[PDB]
Amino acid sequence: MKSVITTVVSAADAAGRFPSNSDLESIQGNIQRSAARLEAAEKLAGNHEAVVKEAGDACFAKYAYLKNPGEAGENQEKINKCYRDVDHYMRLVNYCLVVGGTGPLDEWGIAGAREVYRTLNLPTSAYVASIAYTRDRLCVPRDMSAQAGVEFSAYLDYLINALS
Amino acid sequence: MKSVITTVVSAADAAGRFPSNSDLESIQGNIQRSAARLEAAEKLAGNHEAVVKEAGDACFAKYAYLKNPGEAGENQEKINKCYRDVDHYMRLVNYCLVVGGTGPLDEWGIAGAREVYRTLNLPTSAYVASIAYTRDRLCVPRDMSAQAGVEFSAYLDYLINALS
Amino acid sequence: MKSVITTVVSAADAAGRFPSNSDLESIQGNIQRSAARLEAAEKLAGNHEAVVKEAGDACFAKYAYLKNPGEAGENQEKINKCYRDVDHYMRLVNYCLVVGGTGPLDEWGIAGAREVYRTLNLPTSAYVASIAYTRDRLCVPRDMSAQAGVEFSAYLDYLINALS
Amino acid sequence: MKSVITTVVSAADAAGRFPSNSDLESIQGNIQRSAARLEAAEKLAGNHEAVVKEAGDACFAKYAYLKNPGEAGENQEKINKCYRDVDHYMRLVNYCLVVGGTGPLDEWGIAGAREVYRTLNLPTSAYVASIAYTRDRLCVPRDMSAQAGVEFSAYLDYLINALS
Amino acid sequence: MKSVITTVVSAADAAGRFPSNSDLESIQGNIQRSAARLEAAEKLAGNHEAVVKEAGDACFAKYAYLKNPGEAGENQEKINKCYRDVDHYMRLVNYCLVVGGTGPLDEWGIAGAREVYRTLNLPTSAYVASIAYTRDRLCVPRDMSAQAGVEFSAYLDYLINALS
Amino acid sequence: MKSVITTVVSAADAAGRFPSNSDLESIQGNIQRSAARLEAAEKLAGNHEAVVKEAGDACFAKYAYLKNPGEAGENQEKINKCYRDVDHYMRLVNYCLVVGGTGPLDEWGIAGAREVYRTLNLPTSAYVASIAYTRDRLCVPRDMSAQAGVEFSAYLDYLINALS
Amino acid sequence: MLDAFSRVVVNSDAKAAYVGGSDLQALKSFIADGNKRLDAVNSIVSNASCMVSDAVSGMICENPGLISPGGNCYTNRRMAACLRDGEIILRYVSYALLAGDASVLEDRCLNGLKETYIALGVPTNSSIRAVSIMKAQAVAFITNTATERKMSFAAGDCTSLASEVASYFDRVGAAIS
Amino acid sequence: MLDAFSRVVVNSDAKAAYVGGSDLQALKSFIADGNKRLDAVNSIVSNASCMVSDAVSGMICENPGLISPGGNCYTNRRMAACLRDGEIILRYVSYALLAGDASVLEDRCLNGLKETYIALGVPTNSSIRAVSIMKAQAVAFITNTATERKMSFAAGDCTSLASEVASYFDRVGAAIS
Amino acid sequence: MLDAFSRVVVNSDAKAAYVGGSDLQALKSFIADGNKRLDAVNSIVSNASCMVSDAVSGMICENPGLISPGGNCYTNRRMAACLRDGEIILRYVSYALLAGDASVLEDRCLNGLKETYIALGVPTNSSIRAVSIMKAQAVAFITNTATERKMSFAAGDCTSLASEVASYFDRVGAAIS
Amino acid sequence: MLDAFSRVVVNSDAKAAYVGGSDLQALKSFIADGNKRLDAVNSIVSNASCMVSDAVSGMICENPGLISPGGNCYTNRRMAACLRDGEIILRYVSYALLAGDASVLEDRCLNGLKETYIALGVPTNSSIRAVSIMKAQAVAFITNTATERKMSFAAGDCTSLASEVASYFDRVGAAIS
Amino acid sequence: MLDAFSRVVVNSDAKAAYVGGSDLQALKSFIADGNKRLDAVNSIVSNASCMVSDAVSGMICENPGLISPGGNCYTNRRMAACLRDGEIILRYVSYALLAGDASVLEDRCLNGLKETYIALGVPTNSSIRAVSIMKAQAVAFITNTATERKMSFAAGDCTSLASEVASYFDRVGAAIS
Amino acid sequence: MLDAFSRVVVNSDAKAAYVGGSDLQALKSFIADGNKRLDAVNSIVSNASCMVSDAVSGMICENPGLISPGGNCYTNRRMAACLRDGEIILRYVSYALLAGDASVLEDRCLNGLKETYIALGVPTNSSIRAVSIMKAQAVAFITNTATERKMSFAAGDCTSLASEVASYFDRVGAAIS
Repeated sequence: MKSVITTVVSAADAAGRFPSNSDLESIQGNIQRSAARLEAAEKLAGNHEAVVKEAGDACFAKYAYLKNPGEAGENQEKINKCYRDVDHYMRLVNYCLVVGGTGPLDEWGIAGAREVYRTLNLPTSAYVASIAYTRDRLCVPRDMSAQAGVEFSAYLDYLINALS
Repeated sequence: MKSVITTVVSAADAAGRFPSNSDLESIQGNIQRSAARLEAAEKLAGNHEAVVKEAGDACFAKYAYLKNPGEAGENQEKINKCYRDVDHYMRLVNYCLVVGGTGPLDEWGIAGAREVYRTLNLPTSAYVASIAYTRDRLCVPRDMSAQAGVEFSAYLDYLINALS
Repeated sequence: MKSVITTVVSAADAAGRFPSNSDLESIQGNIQRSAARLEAAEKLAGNHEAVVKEAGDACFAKYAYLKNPGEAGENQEKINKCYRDVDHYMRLVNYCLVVGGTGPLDEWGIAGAREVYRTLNLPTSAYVASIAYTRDRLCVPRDMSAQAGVEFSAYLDYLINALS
Repeated sequence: MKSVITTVVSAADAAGRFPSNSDLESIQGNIQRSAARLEAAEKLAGNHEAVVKEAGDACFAKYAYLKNPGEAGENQEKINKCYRDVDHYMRLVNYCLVVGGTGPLDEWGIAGAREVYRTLNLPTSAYVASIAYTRDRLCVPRDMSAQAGVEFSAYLDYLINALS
Repeated sequence: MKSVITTVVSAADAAGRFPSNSDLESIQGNIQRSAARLEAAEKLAGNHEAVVKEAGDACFAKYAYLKNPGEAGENQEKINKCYRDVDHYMRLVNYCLVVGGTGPLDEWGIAGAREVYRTLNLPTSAYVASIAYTRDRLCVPRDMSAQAGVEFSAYLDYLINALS
Repeated sequence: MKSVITTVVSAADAAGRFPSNSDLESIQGNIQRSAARLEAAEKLAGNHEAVVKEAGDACFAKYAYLKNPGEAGENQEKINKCYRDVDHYMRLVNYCLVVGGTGPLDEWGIAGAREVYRTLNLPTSAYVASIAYTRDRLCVPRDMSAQAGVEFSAYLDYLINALS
Repeated sequence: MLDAFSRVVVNSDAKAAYVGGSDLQALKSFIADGNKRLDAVNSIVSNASCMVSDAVSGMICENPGLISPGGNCYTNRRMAACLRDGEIILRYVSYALLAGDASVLEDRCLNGLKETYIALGVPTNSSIRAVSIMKAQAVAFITNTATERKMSFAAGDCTSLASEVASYFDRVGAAIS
Repeated sequence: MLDAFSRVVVNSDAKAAYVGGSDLQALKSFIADGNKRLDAVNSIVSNASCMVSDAVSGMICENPGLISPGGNCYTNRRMAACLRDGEIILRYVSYALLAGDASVLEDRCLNGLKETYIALGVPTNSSIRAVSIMKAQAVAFITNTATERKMSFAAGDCTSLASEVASYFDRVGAAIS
Repeated sequence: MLDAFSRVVVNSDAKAAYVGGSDLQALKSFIADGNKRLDAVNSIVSNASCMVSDAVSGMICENPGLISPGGNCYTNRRMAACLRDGEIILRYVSYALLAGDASVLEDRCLNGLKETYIALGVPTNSSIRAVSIMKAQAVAFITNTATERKMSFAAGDCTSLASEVASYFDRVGAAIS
Repeated sequence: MLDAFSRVVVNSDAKAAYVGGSDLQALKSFIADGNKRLDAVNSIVSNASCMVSDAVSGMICENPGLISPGGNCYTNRRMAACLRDGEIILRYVSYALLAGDASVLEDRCLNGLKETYIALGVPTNSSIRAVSIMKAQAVAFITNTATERKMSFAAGDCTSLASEVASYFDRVGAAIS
Repeated sequence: MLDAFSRVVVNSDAKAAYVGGSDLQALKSFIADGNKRLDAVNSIVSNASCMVSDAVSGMICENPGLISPGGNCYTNRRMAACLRDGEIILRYVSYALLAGDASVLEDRCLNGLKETYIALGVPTNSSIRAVSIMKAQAVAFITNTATERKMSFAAGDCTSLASEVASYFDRVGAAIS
Repeated sequence: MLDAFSRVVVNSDAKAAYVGGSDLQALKSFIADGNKRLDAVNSIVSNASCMVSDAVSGMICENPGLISPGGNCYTNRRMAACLRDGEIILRYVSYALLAGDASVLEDRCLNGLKETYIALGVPTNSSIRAVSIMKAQAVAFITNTATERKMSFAAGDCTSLASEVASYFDRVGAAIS
C-alpha cells in the first residue's frame, strides 16, 4: 500500500539498509500533514451518502443518453450499480486520506479499471462527471478547512487523471 | 545522493508516476526537521578545526602503537594524513546535515573504504576511535540544541556502524 | 504486417527453416479466398464516401450529446475529424481485404487507439456505433456476394472486438 | 506436430490472438491440397512392402562394401534393420502426407538422426541412396497422379536434404 | 587454445584469482611429460609425407567405392584433396603434441567438421579409416619410445572419438 | 575444493569433455610436487602446538594494546580464542599442503573472514603478525627441506595477501 | 499440439501402422465439412468480446457475493483478471474447434489451472458457471440460434460442430473440479 | 540525481569547503518557501492529463501535416507514442520542480533524447512547440491564472517558482535543438 | 506491505466501511506519539552493529558446540552468514517498528524462513536465542536502560513501544519453531 | 516484413488512397500465377543442400587461395560458417520469392551484413561469387533446365519468376559490395 | 567436488585433526600408483565412443521392445537422448576414477537422476543394464583384457583400479533403483 | 589465449608447416627453464598486495593532486577502483609470465582499456606511473634484489624472466598511451 512509510521502507529494503535520517524525516511529514487529511476523511465518512447521491445525479443529468436501451443506465438495477461504484470510489478516497497515499485507489479502484470499463462498455466520461462534480461542489470552509479541501481535491484529481 | 527528495522522486520514477500526496507529505518533513540539522551543520562548519584536532588526538592517545615503525602513523606526514581524513569525514557529516540524508557519507566516504583501509593497512579501530570520541564529546546544550545533537549523533553513529 | 504469407514465413524464420509443404498449402488458401475479399475491397474502394457519410451520421444520430459544449463533437471541425476517422478505418478495412489479414488494422488503426481515445476524451462507443452501423447496413446480395460480405463483416467485427 | 493448423494456432497463441481471417484462409489451403496428398498416402499405405524392398535393394546394390566385416550390413540381422529403417521412413512419409506437414519426419525421424547414425557408424549416403532411388523410381501417372507425385517427392527431397 | 597452461589461467581468470600452488603444480606436469610428446612431434614432423601416403592408401584400399562416379573420390583431384586432408590432420596432431593439449585439433580440425563432411558428402568412415590405420600402424619401439607412442596414440584416438 | 584435480575436472565438465592429455599432464604435476608439500604438512602436524604458541606470542608482543579494556585480548578467554584461531589457520595450511591447493583456506578460513573480523572488531594486523612471524621464523633445512619451505611459505603468503 | 490429422497419425504410430483408405474416412469428411468448421470458428471469434463480458456478468448476477468484500471479483483488479481468464479460456476452446482436437486446450490452458486456482483462491464452481454460459453462447452462434444476433450462412446443419465445441467447454470444468 | 541541497554540497565539495551560514541563506529560503513549491507541484500534477492532451493537440492544429500520411503523428500508434512522450517530459519537469534542481531531468530524460529523435525521425521542432505549450500551461497553473480552472491557495508570490519551471521546460528544447 | 494506517483501512474494507471518527483514535494517538516512535527506531539503528555481534556472540558463548566441527557457526563462511542473518532480522524488525505493523517482517523475512533453515540445517533453537538477546537489547535501548550506553531523550514513557518491538521479535521465533 | 499485397497497401497508404480495381490487376495476376510461384519455391527448397554445397565448392575451385592458411575458408570451423551463410542467404531469398517482396531479405538478412563481413574479414567479393552461382542454379531449377536434375510441372512460362529470383540474389551483392 | 586428498582433509576436519604421517600412507600410495591411474583413465577415454554405442546396442539387443512403438528408445530423438545419457554417465565415472573419489559423480550426475527418469518414464532397469555393460568394458580396458583392442602398458597389476571403477559404475544403479 | 607453445603453433600454421627439431630449441629451453618461471610467478603473487598498495601510494605521493577534489583518486570509491585496477593489471601480467605469452594480457585486459579510461576520465599518464612502479617491484622480486624482502631460491640467472615481465608491464603503457 503506497504511503510515506511504505515508500521509505521499500526503498531501504531494496538497498539492504536500516532506516536512516531521511526516512525518519519523511515520516515527520506524516505527523505534520495528518490533521488536514484526517479532517477530510472524517467529513467524507459522515456525509458520503449525500455526496454520492449528488455525484450520481450529476452524471445522469449530464448524460441522459445513459438511460436509453442498450446503454449503461438502461434499467434501475444498472443505475443503482452506478451510484454503488461512485460510493466505492468515495470510500477509496476516504482510505487514501487515512493512509496519506494513493495506495487504496491504485490497488482497489484504478488497477484493471480501463479493461473492466472497456469490456462492460461503461463510458469513463460518466465516472469523470461524477468525480469532477464532487471536486467542484466542494465549498471551503463550509464543508471542511482549506487544507482538508486541498487533500480531498488532490485525490479526486488523481482519480480523474487516472481515468483520462 | 540519498535525501528525502531523491528517495521519493527515485520511487516515483521506478513506477513511472507523477509526484503524489505521500511524496509531498515526505518533503514537508524536510521543512519540519531542517532547523535542527542546519543548526548542527553551521556549528560544525564554524568549529571543524577544533573538533578534528580533538578527534585525531583521541586516536593517537588510545593507540600509541600507531607511531611505531611499520605502523600507519610511523611519521609526521602519515599522522597529518590521519587528521586530514578525520576532517574529510567531518566535512561529509556537515554535508549529510545540509542534504538531510546519508548520501554524502555513502557516496564519498563509505563506498570503497573497507577495500582502501584493508589494502593500505589502516586499522578501522583508529577511525572509529576518532568518530566515537567526537560523538561522546558532544555536549548538549553547551555545543548545540538537543535536536541538533540528535541529528549530529545519528550521522556519527551511522559512520561508526558503516565501519563496523 | 500479418497475412497468410508473413505468418508462415515468420514461423519458418523463427525455426531457421526453408519453406515446406504446410507453408505452400497455407498460401494456396490465399488463391482460393482472394476473389471474395478483393470483391469486398473493390466495392468499398468504389463507394467509401457514401459508406462513411452513413456511418458518421449514425454516430451523431445515436449520441446527440456529442454536439454539446465540452463534448468530442462540440464544433463543425471536430465533427469533420470524426467522419475523417471513420474514413481512415474504412480505408484500413480495404487494406485488410487486399492483404488477406488484420495487419493493416492492427498496425495503423488498433495499436495505441485505447491510449489515444482515453487521452483525447473520445468515447469508444461512438466509433463502435459507426462500425456496427456499417456491419448491420451491409445488404447481401444487393452490395456484394455472400462470401465478400463474410470477409467485410469479419474485419468490421474484428475492429468492434478490438475497441471492446 | 507441424501442419497448416498447428502453425497458425501456435502463431495466434504467441500473440494472445483469437483465430482471424488469415488463419481461416490458411486452413482453406488444407481443403484444396488434401486430395493430392491423401492419394499419395493411400498409394504408399497399399504398396509400402514392395517400395521398401526396392529401396533397400538399391542401397546394397550401390554400396556392396556394407556387407563386409565391421561394416553396417555385415550380417543378415543388420541388413534386416536397414530395410526396417527404410520402412520407418516411408511410414513417416505416409504420416507427413496425412498431416499435410513435415512434423512426423521432423519429430520422429530427423531429430537426433545425425547423432545416432554418427555414433552407430551408419553411413548417411546409404539412407540417401534408398530415398533417392524411391524418388527417381516414381512413375506418374502409373503410380499416382501428377500432384500426388509432387507431394510424395517433396517429402522425399525434404528427408534427403535433412540428411545432407 | 586448450593446454595445461591455458586451462589453469582461464580458471584463475573466471574466479578473479592470481595463479596459486595448484596452477604451478599443474604446469610442472608440463615439464615432466614434454620429452615424450616432443619426441612424437619431431618424428611426425620428420616423416609426415610417408605417414600420410600410407594413411590415404589405406582409405582407398578399404573403400574402393570412393573412386566410382558420384562418389567423394571420383577423380584424381578429389583423391589428392583426401591425402591433403589427412596431412592437415597429421599436422594438427603434431601441434597437439607441441602444445600438450587438444586445442589445435579442437579449433582447427574438429569444430565444424560434422557440418562440412555432411554437406560435401564426405563419408566420416573414410577419415576414421586413415586415422585408425595410422594408430594401428604405429610400431613401438621401432618408430618411437613407448611413452611418445602413448601421446601420439591418445591424439589419434581423440580424433577418431571426435569423428564417431 | 580447489586442487590440481578439481580444477581440470571442473574445466572438462564446463565444456562437456572427457578427461584429455592436458588434464592427465596436470595431474602428473601432483606426483612430482607432492613429496615437498607432504613433508611440510607432516612437519606442521608434528609441531603445530609449538608453532602456534610462538605465533600468538609474537602477536601480543607486537600489539600489547590488545590486552587493554574493550580491546580484542582484554581477558584470558579472548586471548585463548586468539591462539585457537592461529591453530585453526595452521590446520588449514596443513590441509592446503595435503590437497596441493588453496581450497581449504579459501572455503574454511578466508571466505567470510573480512565480515567476521570487521563485525567482532578483531584487527586483521594481529592475524597478519601471527602469520608473518611464522613465515619469517622458518629456518631451512633445520625445520624442513628447501622445497617444503617454499610450499609452506606460499600458503602463509597466500593467507597474508587474503587478509590485506 | 495435435490437430484432427496428427491425432490419427499418433494413434497409427502406436501400432506401427500406415494410415490407409480404411483409416481416412473421418479425415476426408473433416475436409468435406471444413467450410462449416471455418464458419463455426468465425461465429465465435466475431462475438468473443460480448460472450466473455455477458458470461462473467451472468456468473456475478446469479452469485452477487462474488463482488462483495472478500468476494473473488471484488476490486477492478480482480474483475479484470476474471474477464482476462474468460477470454483466455474462450481463445483456447476456439483453437481446439479450429484444429478438431483438444490437445492445445489441455496442454497450454488446462494443465496446472486447478492447482493455480486453488493456490490463488479462485472459486472453481463459479469459474465452471462462466464457462457453461460461454458454452450456451457458442452453441447458439454456431447454430445461428442467438436471439440478439444472426450471421450469414449457406443452408445446412452444424449440430456436430455445436456438440464438439460443447465437449471442449466441458473439458474445462472436468480439469478444475 | 541531486536536489537543491545536494547541488550546494557538490559545489562546496569541489572547493573542499564546509557549508556554513554564509552559504545557507538560499537553502533556508528554499525551506521557508517549501509549502509554495509543494502547491506548485500539486497544481501541475493535478492537471497533467489535460496539459499533455491540450499541448499535443495544439502542436497538431498549428501544423496539421503531422497527421497527414508520412507525418510523424499519423496512425494511432504514433499519436499514442507522442502523447506518451509529452507525459514523460512533463513527469521529469515535475520531478525537477519538486527537487529544485534539473539533474533528474538532464540525466534520466534529456541524455541521448536528441540522438533518439534523430534516429526515429521525430521532428525536434514540433516537439519543442508541444513543450512550449506545456510551459505556458504550467506557469498559468503555478500562478493560478489558467483561464479554464482555478485552484485553492493562500495568496502570495509564486513568480520564482513559475520562472524556475519555465527554465526546466527551456532545457528540453535546448537539449534536442 | 501495510503500515498502522493501511492495516485499519484493510480491516474497514473487509466490512465495506468508511474510516470515521469512531475508528481513528488509535491512529490519531499513533501520530501524537510519533516523535517517540522515531526516537525508538533511531535508538535501535544507531546501535545495530553492536546488537548483532553481541547477540550472536552470546548465542555462541552459551552453546560453544556451535563453533566446534559440524557446528552450524564453524568456519568464517558460516559465522559470516549467521551475523548477516542477525542483521537482516533486526533490519526487518526495525521496519515493523517504524511502520507500526508486522506485515513487512512476516511477508519479506519470515515467510519461507523455517523451511529454509530446516533445508540448510540452521538450528532454529539457537536462532531463537540470538533473537531473544536482540529483543532484550532493543527494549533496553528504547527505554534508555542499557548499561554501556545512554542516548538523548525528552522525559516520558516508551513502555508501549518497548512492548511492541518485543512482539515483533517474538514473531521470529513463532515462525521458525 | 511485407508481401506483394501489403507492399501495394504501403504505397497506397502513402497517398491516403483506397486500393481499387485500377490498382489490383498486378495482384489478381499474382494470384492467378500463384501455383507457378509455389512450384518455383518447391524447385529451390527441394535442391537447397546441393545448391549451397555446389555454390561454395565453386567459389573455392575458382579461387583456391580461400582454403590456403590465412584464407577465409581455411579450417573446418570457417568452411562450416561459410556453408551456413550460403544456406541462410538461400533461405531468405526463398522467403522473398514466396512473399513476392524483398523486405524479409533486406530487413532480416542484408541489414548490417556488409558491416559484419567487414569486421570479420569475410571477403565480400568471394561471397558475391557464391551468390551468383546460387542465382544460376535457382534460375535453372525454376525453368526446369538444370543439367543434372529435372522435376515435374505442367508446361508454362516461368520467365517472370526466374527474373524475380535473380533480382533477389542481385540485392545480396548490392548490399555487401 | 572432492578428490582422494580433500576427502581425507574433510574426514580430518570433522575431528579438528591435522593430517599427519599416521594418516598419509593411502595418499602416498595413491601418488606412487598415480601413473597406473592416468593409464586407466586414458584406456577409458580413448574407447569411450565405442563403449557407449556398444553398451546401448547391447541393452537394446537383449530387450528389443525398447525400440518398438511406446518403447523408451523408439524414434531417433529418443535413441539420441539415451546415447547422450550413456556418454554423460561414462564421463562422470571417468572423472571419479581420475580424482579417486565418487563426489563429482554423486553431486553433479546422480543427485536428482532417479526422480528425473521417473518423471520422463526412462526405464531405470534398462539404464542399469547399459551401465553394467560399460562396467564390464571399462574393467576389460583397464586390465588390457578386451578381445577387440590391446593398448600399451608397462608390466604390472591394475586390479585395484578395475575394482574402483566398478564401484563407481555400481553407484549409478544404486542411485536410480 | 595462447601460451609460449601455441604461439609457435600459430606461427607454423600460417606457413602450413610442421613444428620440428629446428623450431623446438626455444620451447625445449622454455621447458628446461620452467622451474625458474614457476619461482618468478611465485615471487610476484606472494607479494602482490604490497606491490599494488605501494605502487598506487607511490603514484599519489609523486602527484598529490590525484587526491585533491576533482582528482581522479579523490573519495574512497575512486581510490578503491584505482587499487582494484592495479591488482587486475598485475593479475593479467602474472598470467602472461606464467604462459610465456602476452595474449591473455592484450586480449582480456588491454583490449578497449584506453577507450574506457578516456570515457571515465582516468588519467592514462598517472596509470602508466603506477604500472612502472609495479615493473620495478616485479624485476626486484624475480631477481631476489628487493630491499625489504628476500625469498628462497637455488642460485641461478633469471635475467630473461625479469626482461620478459618488464616487456609485459611495458605493453600496458603502450596500449593506453
